[PDB]
Amino acid sequence: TKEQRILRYVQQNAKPGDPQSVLEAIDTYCTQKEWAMNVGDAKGQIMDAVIREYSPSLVLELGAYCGYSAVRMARLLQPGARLLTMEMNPDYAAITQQMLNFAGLQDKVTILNGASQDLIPQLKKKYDVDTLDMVFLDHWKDRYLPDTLLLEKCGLLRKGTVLLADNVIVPGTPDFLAYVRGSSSFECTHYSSYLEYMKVVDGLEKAIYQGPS
Ligand SMILES: Nc1ncnc2c1ncn2[C@@H]1O[C@H](C[C@@H](N)CC[C@H](N)C(=O)O)[C@@H](O)[C@H]1O
Ligand SMILES: Cc1ccc(C(=O)c2cc(O)c(O)c([N+](=O)[O-])c2)cc1
Ligand SMILES: [Mg+2]
Repeated sequence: TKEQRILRYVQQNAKPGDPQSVLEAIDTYCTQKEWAMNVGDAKGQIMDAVIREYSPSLVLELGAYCGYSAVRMARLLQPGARLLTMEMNPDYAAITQQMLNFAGLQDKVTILNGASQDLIPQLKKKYDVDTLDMVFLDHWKDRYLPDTLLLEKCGLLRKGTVLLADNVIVPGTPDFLAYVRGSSSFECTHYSSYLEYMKVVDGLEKAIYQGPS
């Protein structure tokens, strides 16, 4: 699989325990060989900036894929900070674990195998989560708005919870974007960038939760 290819390429070309080289090898391969839906370096640098700004103790990632953004975020996590990541594809999830294992980041991260819509309502229950400091939305684009409503519904957001959504321009999340921008429950900021491994304009939206009406 494409994802085996990427994992193996990292195992051979990256340095173990070094999250940077992991990222850089993942990027080199997808730039030069096989495009992959990693958030990539350009948008990733904006993620980095947002993570460094808010120093979340608990991040929820929707869509882990090969672990590129999990590695990207986890390396910036403070001591004791936890990243939780949801990945419904068991193959992808096994790849993500291997990547995070290789990055020495496996202790900061918990991989949840399942659909976000299924896993979100059990977060407090099974995973000892009160509320989320930060959420990275990067799974199927039709799930951004529904999983936001679900996260809100399940009491997983607090005042100042940061939602950071990838691909709000391409492939695009128009309903989500319309919703957070229009709602008083969310203060939004758009970060214009580029689709990973091409000249297509894409962006990240930061949507900070304000609490209910
Ligand atoms: N509803 C869902 N629940 C959990 N995982 C999902 C869901 N929909 C899509 N996914 C996974 O989300 C991933 C989407 C990727 N763009 C994630 C990339 C990853 N955030 C990265 O930049 O490294 C795929 O690997 C999907 O299998
Ligand atoms: C068939 C197809 C079409 C468009 C893309 C695509 O561009 C893309 C980019 C992402 O950052 C991303 O997160 C996802 N995703 O999870 O669906 C898709 C990728 C594949
Ligand atoms: Mg994406």
